[PDB]
Amino acid sequence: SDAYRLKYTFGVDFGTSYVKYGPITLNEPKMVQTRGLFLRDLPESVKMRIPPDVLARGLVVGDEEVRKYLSSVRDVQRNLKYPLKDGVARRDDEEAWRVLKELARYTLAQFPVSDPEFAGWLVAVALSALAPDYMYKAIFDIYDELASEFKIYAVTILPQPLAVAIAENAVNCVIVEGGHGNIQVAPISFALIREGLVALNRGGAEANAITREILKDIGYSDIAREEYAVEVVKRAVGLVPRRLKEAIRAAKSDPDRFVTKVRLSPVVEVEIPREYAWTRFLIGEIVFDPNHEEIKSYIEQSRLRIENAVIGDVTLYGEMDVASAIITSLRNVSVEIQERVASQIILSGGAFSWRVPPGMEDVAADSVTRVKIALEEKSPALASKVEVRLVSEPQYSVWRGAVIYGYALPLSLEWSDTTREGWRFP
Amino acid sequence: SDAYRLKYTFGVDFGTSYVKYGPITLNEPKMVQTRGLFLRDLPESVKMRIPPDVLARGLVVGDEEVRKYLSSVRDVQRNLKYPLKDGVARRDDEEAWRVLKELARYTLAQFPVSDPEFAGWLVAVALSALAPDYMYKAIFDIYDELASEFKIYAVTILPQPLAVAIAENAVNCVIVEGGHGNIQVAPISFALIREGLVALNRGGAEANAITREILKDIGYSDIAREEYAVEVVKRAVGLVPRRLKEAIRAAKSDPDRFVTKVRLSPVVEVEIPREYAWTRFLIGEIVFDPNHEEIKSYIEQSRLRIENAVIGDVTLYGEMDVASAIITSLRNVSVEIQERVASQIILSGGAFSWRVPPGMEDVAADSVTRVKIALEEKSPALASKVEVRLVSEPQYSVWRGAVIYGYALPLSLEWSDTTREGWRFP
Ligand SMILES: Nc1ncnc2c1ncn2[C@@H]1O[C@H](COP(=O)(O)OP(=O)(O)O)[C@@H](O)[C@H]1O
Ligand SMILES: Nc1ncnc2c1ncn2[C@@H]1O[C@H](COP(=O)(O)OP(=O)(O)O)[C@@H](O)[C@H]1O
Repeated sequence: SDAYRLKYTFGVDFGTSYVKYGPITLNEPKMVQTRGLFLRDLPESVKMRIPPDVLARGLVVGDEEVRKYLSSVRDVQRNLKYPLKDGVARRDDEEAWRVLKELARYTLAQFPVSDPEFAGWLVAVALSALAPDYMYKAIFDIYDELASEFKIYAVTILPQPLAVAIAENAVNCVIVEGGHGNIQVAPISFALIREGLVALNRGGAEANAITREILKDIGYSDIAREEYAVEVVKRAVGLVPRRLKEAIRAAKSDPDRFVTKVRLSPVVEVEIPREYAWTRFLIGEIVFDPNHEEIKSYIEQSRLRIENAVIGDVTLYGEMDVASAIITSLRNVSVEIQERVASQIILSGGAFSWRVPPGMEDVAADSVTRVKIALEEKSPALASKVEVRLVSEPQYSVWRGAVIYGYALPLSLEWSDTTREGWRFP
Repeated sequence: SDAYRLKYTFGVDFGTSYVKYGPITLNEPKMVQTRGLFLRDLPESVKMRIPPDVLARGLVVGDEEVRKYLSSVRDVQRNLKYPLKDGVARRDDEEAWRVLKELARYTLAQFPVSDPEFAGWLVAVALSALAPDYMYKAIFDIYDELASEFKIYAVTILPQPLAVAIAENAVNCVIVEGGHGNIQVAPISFALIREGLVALNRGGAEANAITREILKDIGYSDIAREEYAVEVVKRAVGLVPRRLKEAIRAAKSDPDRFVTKVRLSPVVEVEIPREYAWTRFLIGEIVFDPNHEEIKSYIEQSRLRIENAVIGDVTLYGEMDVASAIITSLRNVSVEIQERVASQIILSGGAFSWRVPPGMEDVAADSVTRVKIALEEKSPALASKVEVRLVSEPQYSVWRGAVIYGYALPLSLEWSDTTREGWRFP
């Protein structure tokens, strides 16, 4: 069937923090935290308050559903599982797999269908470029099981940045995509150029980790130790320099211009003091650069530090650059194609979503800008030739891609373990 | 008709790398690679990107049409096809003929005609001397078919080096003509003296493969593995010695005068180091004389080797000299005739296109010179009496050759099977 294919195509982007899902039909994707809450470490008179089915699996998942069992916990550090801390789930790590399985279930679960025609979903799934083969068969297995519980006609799985490309509708480009734990920057010429893939071991999270170590310095060590806390602080105070060293001065001589405060809870309000307005920039710049003495100051001894990690063959570089990285990405393609591929730089993901506060264009930069700056800094030659833009709706990009890709990808194509594309059926 | 014949005569040189094509009217022929892209192994939302018409044949050709589907598949070995790798298409090799047909169509396709009078092209085709009878019947069959899609009045097929004779307008001469895969050297006295035909089994391609192995030694193994890169390197750094050992010693003792760097893509730039500037000469000299311990060093163990191949009756000699081959050619004609056939040495093909870097005539040599030199080396006798020149525009010679030949070659002359000359009509 076909018209069918415009109602009943189902898209599911994973990655780190949220999991965007929903039918081809939504104007936007629903959005769900990428964590599970485990049920063992818990008082009993609230285990009865829990339906017997949900008690079955040691797992609860949901934006509101986990929201409201958070206060009565024993080990919130042991009982809260984040698989895909790094876009990748540790091969054998069982809880991590289980979370994903319920994450997979929950999402499908939100859209039951009354239509008598419905004869299954067409599920498309977006995983990190970083994602190894075992992880594909894993995700394949999950959806395989879940067709006992729901009508699933077919399932496939393209990479995340590929989806952005399909989503943008740009055949040739380099796609740099930052989410929570890392930025995968990946060149596309109709498919993922897998040797040109660079990953950075730093994402939306160092932006928190700098926020968190700033709040302690202002003197809010209370709020600091709560993640939900630092997120909205950072999301709301965070700034990106045009050049940082120039920005710092501009705010040290005119604090007033840059001071801010934001209400977290009707009771709570965080003000960034005249004393510290200038750290607002370390929040933003650290996605893009981490090479300034001022950012080096909080890695001195302070909390979760900046380093390289290794997943597949691939090494996510702790320090490098978005710039140095997009170049290194380019040097790793066919000499033939570097022209048409450096043509088009597309920024997607949460971690690039920064805005300039009205009246601050002076020295604050949005990410498209911060990046172009970085290129002219590095290669006036390239920069000139390059068109860098950011997607509208950075979170939902990888989604829209997944859904178009799921739409037309004809049903005759079977998944051939090694072609790395095509439908599976159960 | 006649003024007709100056508008609508169509020229088609084949051979190994490029196919020069175009109406008699163009100052230069169009140029198009002698390969095809086979469509089975591909991304499917990117064959939605192809005409279903061109999805018809498993084949695309086009200098740009192939260019932009090249990143869609890594290790292009099997998905890319060069028929006439050696100037001949392997007899039954089905895909090689398949390419040829679409190559044949493509070329014609580029010149649509609006004129009411047009009632057919007058097509002339250049093939290697080397080209067996089946291949003439085959190429004849091709154009026979496409006359259903295009207005084709008549067709005929002359040898490559004979076209150069006609193009040069030299009744009596030896034509040495070199492309990618081989140099054919063939004596002309109104006709091509078929017993005088010698082929060298090496062309502009060894100058690449010396480049390729030179590149690895400098330490650019990445770049070396792409054809498009090596070509551009070769073409840009390659040198022809006056005498090689005299040239090496000249660049070992003064590297600076011989170092060079060259921009491949706005990112990559390949420098030939102070250390190796002398290998630039191995690029040049290899077309002409693969007999030096230095060139023998890379045949030692290294990649695609220098050997004898065997086509029709003819053996393409791996190791021989353009000078020794020129002699041997001569020794196979009428003793009566050797005088004014050796009178005139004509140099054609891209493979001879070498230029000397301003201020290097000192020790570097263009191919006219390098050959002349090789003759006074071998027959001081011969040399003196001989005038050796290079065509201007060596790429496009064979082509003007074919158009003049197709121009005046009376239409009453039918293509007989054994006379090996005349028109077919379809
Ligand atoms: N304005 C903003 N500036 C910087 N980062 C942001 C902003 N808004 C949201 N984020 C980041 O969004 C991230 C989560 O987004 P998401 O697209 O789900 O990435 P992933 O799927 O890799 O977890 C968090 O790192 C948070 O830091
Ligand atoms: N400057 C140059 N020096 C030497 N060879 C060149 C140069 N430019 C192009 N070529 C050569 O042109 C050759 C192809 O010539 P072509 O006339 O198409 O022969 P064929 O048709 O037999 O392939 C390639 O070997 C390439 O090396």
